[PDB]
Amino acid sequence: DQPLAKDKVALLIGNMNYREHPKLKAPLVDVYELTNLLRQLDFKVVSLLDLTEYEMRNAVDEFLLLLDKGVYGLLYYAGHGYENFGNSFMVPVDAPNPYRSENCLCVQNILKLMQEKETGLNVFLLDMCRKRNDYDDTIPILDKVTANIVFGYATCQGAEAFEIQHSGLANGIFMKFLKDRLLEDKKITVLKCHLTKGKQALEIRSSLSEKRALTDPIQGTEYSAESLVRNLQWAKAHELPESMCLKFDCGVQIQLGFAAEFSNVMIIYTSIVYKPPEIIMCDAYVTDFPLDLDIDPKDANKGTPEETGSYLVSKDLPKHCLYTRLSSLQKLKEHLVFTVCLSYQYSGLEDTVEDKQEVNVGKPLIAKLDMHR
Ligand SMILES: C[C@@]1(C(F)(F)F)CN(C(=O)Nc2cnc(-n3nccn3)c(Cl)c2)c2cnc3cc(Cl)nn3c21
Ligand SMILES: [Ca+2]
Ligand SMILES: [Ca+2]
Ligand SMILES: [Ca+2]
Ligand SMILES: [Ca+2]
Ligand SMILES: [Ca+2]
Ligand SMILES: [Ca+2]
Ligand SMILES: [Ca+2]
Repeated sequence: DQPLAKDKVALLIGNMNYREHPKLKAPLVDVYELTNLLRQLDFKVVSLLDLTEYEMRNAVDEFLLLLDKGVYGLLYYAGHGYENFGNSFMVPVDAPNPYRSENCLCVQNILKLMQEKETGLNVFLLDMCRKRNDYDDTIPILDKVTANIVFGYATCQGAEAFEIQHSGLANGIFMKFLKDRLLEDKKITVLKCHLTKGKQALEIRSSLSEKRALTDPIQGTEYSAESLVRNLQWAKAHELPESMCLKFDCGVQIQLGFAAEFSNVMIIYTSIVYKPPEIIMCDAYVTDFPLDLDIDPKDANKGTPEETGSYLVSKDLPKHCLYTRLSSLQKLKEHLVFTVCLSYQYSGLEDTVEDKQEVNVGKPLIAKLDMHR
């Protein structure tokens, strides 16, 4: 018969800003573009950048809690990894140098937890940068039947070769794999990666009792409290604050708008939307962000979103603003309180008047979970 999904859930993790290890760049683009693909296939997606051990374990555990009988679950990791005695590990951004298994999340344990579910399809995809000389070890096989599983594991030896092979947009190995191997053609309307130098590997392994695809329909409910819970739990972790018109005392109106780039990355943007006739010149800027978010002012207040480090290009956002990228939202302890400043001059005068308003926007996106240490 036709295979159906009970639900479609996905978790995508991209680690880049490593403290004790060389920084990567590729994950950002590949997480974003895979998120966009899966979203069009009717997955609810969580997409997280730059996670610590604690954050990664909470994220993966709560993903595994969503896997139940019939559920289609996809997990993706990109960033540094390591291998020891058949066991592979995903390295968080706070990991010490050298790597230790206590600090890292083990791949095989996640694989064993996923196959202990009666899911309709498990997909686990790893796009690891390895250390240069970290090849696969000599092992016995000591310790994949009824579970439907697709396991994909890509490696490049060294950050150089990793970033080289991942150069380009749209060209992710697993995005290509999913589009070619896991999508049935006419069921959906969806909107070269040359082999580069160095040492690389790809392994793909599958065990399926019947044909399964990411395009398989969700078994739809009209009156399920479980469907409601599932949808609402995800959706309330993805609320943006509404656009604000900030009216200053002198009559200047600044509009403040918001965009989601990841579940833990929000773009904010400002524009003047009314200047009164008394005032000849004005400008506005944002400052005073919570220290937990770690905002560098040099990546704030920029006149294109591209300059903040965003994926979002000048076509994707309202034009003619100053843009600021607020990453690390999972670290927010209290409320995202910040300050919008206005500088203005009265008609004909050299005198610049400064003014400011404090904005509270609550706990946007994944910050709503309030799950910090
Ligand atoms: C239910 C959630 C939610 F995000 F939608 F609410 C919960 N969850 C999390 O990732 N949760 C999470 C918890 N704590 C932390 N954290 N931040 C600081 C300290 N601990 C972080 Cl980063 C993440 C996942 C993961 N994958 C999926 C896929 C779908 Cl669908 N939902 N989903 C979820
Ligand atoms: Ca649809
Ligand atoms: Ca530990
Ligand atoms: Ca090894
Ligand atoms: Ca790429
Ligand atoms: Ca019915
Ligand atoms: Ca708190
Ligand atoms: Ca003055």
